[PDB]
Amino acid sequence: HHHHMVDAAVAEKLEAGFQKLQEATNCKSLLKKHLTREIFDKIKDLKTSFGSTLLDVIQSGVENLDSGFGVYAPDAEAYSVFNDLFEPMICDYHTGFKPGDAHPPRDFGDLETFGNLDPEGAFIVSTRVRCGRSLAGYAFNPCLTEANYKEMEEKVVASLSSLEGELKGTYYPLTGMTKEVQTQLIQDRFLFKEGDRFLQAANACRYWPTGRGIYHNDAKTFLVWCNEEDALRIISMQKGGDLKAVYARLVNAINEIEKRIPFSHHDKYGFLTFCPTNLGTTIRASVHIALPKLAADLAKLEEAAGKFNLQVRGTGGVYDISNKRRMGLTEYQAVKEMYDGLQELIRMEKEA
Repeated sequence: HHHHMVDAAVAEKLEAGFQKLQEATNCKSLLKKHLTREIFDKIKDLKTSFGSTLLDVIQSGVENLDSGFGVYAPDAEAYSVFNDLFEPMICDYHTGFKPGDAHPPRDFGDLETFGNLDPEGAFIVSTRVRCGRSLAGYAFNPCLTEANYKEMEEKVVASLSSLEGELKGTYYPLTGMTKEVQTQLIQDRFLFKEGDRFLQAANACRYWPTGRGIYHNDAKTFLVWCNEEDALRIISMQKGGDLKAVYARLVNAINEIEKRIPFSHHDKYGFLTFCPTNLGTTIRASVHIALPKLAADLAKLEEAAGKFNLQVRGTGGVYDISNKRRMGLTEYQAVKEMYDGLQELIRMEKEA
């Protein structure tokens, strides 16, 4: 498709959408905040080579004015063609990344440099690390054909089915999924279904449930979703606080998948994802930790965690601790911010 010219129908819906955002005087989305009339007028007639327009970017945040973010990338090239809108939204949302920065090449780092965080189990309830990936050579959800979903699933399942040892497990397609399996996966908190209204409006649920499925290892410490928001959502999780083991399992899985399937990647934004909140390392690390002594002063807790760019959220003195930074640092740096921040928080708890 050409870089220029959208048809009259698309132009008309785009104008109607801008007006709807403006008429919404109280709308809080980053879309409303960053799509100025000047940016809109500059990029409204552009297209990617896949034929995606600005409407394929903003429609979800127009249909759902209460979105927090409110745009998605219909294909990898949208991040460039429509960078005038994506850039300010990305650099607003993410911590420590600014226009002109280039996200570093992937580096999981030296796993041996991770210690043991809470061997006794006195503090940390559970530990999770989540990543996402898109498959190189395909558009993203709004542009995928029925044939695309089938081919991506075949490739993903070929990789997952060959996982050995710690990672060995079972793939469950959504296509034909039995009520028995739905019930079992719900109990494990492993099931996804057809997307909510934000994904529906983004045209991310086309040809449902073709190409969609759920994989987990037998120990239920490794989970993969195929074709939900991204081609791959990859999670390592376990009870207790052994961040080294959780991260090592994740690294082993992603490396093994990459040997067969390259991932969509951008020179400045890192790994490309359907929602721009998942860019860079894509890392969403989360530890539930009991800090009842530090709970007497939430501000010193928030402040101490913030020295390592960690976010504190009460869930009772139990907190969800997570990495603020996903872009502009390596995977090793992000997971080490969690390790070092949690180390300081535990020392503070013991000292109080």
